[PDB]
Amino acid sequence: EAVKKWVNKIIEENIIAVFAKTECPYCIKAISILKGYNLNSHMHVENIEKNPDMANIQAYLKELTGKSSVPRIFINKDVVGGCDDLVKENDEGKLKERLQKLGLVN
Ligand SMILES: [Cl-]
Ligand SMILES: [Cl-]
Repeated sequence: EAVKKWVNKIIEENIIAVFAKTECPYCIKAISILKGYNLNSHMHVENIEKNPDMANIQAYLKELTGKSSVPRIFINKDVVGGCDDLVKENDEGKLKERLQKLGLVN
């Protein structure tokens, strides 16, 4: 229960929620893309490797999204997925439309 509540709070309190780990190039790329849309004020990045319950967090992220790998990316509680998913949404215009609907970009 405790791990799930903790993960939920991160996703609920932050419009943009990224679960990451230490020295993870696709985490860094995803976060940089997101920071490039000036989202920092509504972004939270959680390093789940520096955590005693990493495996439990990963298992719950898999229950929520289908994958246990990081990065895992949520926007307004909606599952974006990983960095590749973000790149697809970014290149095809879905990401900006997401952010426009949230008032995060003009
Ligand atoms: Cl996914
Ligand atoms: Cl994926």
